[PDB]
Amino acid sequence: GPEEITADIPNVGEAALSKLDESGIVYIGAEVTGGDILVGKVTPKGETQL
Amino acid sequence: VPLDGGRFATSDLNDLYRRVINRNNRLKRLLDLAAPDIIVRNEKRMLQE
Repeated sequence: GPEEITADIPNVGEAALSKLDESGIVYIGAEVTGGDILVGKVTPKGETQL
Repeated sequence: VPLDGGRFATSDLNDLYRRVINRNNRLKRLLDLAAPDIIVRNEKRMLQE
């Protein structure tokens, strides 16, 4: 499936988006630590599993 | 195990025991049919392989 950067981002709230602007990409000088997300990456799923 | 899309990511362990048995049942079939020697014995060749 044609991938889009960030776009649809589940498994988080808006706290993670405090540094993920109107593009879902990381800020212009953030303090990322431990296990946060740099850039959003979306990918489709599957037939057999639905 | 199923693969995302509609295929299979299976380890050939299955695809060999399936062979051990495809050939095996075909062999017992070939004996109820009572086929000639060298042919059903060529089947035992495939059984040992």
